Amino acid sequence: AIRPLKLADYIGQPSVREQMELFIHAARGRQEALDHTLIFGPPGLGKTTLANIIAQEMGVSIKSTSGPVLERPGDLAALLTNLEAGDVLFVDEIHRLSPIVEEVLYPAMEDFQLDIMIARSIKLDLPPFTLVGATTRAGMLTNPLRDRFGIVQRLEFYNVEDLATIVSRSAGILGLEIEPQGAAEIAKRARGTPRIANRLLRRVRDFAEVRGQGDITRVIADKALNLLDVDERGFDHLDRRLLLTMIDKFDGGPVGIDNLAAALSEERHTIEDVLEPYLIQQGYIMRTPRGRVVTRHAYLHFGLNIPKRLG
Ligand SMILES: Nc1ncnc2c1ncn2[C@@H]1O[C@H](COP(=O)(O)OP(=O)(O)O)[C@@H](O)[C@H]1O
Repeated sequence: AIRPLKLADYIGQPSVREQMELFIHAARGRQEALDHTLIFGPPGLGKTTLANIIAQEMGVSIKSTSGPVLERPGDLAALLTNLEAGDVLFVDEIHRLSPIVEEVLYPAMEDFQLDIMIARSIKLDLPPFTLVGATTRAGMLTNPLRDRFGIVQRLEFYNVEDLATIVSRSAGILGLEIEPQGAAEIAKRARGTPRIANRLLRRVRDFAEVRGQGDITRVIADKALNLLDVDERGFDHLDRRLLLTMIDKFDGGPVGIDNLAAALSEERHTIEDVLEPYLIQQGYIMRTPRGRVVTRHAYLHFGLNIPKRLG
């Protein structure tokens, strides 16, 4: 209900919205498939949502898959051969395609031709289609794959004013009364993401209905977020454990990503793709050639003294 199904409802990414509206209206005007589109940025920013909007606005079907799911060239082939003219094939986590599966994608995208080995090479014609790929950052794709995308959109963390607009819109859809400052409190602590802002709104609604009067106020939002263990900066338990581990076990860094992951019992990709991007963006962590380091702001956040020493 609250997820935008069309570009008109896509708030907080004006450049992306304006560009996509233009490219889609142009492709439809020519009765052609939209050019292959790459969407990148952090998780929860609406990559899957945008992919679905593309299919919706184009008036076509969307087939969704993921880089890890396509273990063999034939798995990709099966999807490609099942598309109708103009359909969207959405491949989330596209940077995790195995090098050999990625090879099949090159002619499928560029020439609408399937070229697969079975030994014998088989060449088959494909109907026009749109590949929508998503990854956390564009630089982690090869140059050949990257260069086959005709449209490239970059999603960035949302500013707090736009997140508040999104929270207020969602509250309206849910029939909830919300004060401006209530929407602001949630937006402030939503970690720059509409996914999180919307989830937090649902949990705040619960608190309002059970412990309050049913409406969303700044005080109700604050108490509810405190119960959820989400702090004033939008940091959750894992975010704080990451920063505190860097401070306590590694003296603030520098610490290599593998050492940090092992110290947290978390995988590398989790720290790099899920935890770190917002923390770096907000100025709490910095990457250096010798490893990640916390900034003085990490110490200040926890009421700790800033150490003064040499590097
Ligand atoms: N521009 C936007 N405006 C309002 N809500 C959004 C926007 N982008 C995403 N959302 C919301 O955030 C959620 C996350 O979208 P999703 O496509 O799953 O992100 P990703 O695929 O990047 O992890 C969606 O369920 C949707 O409700």
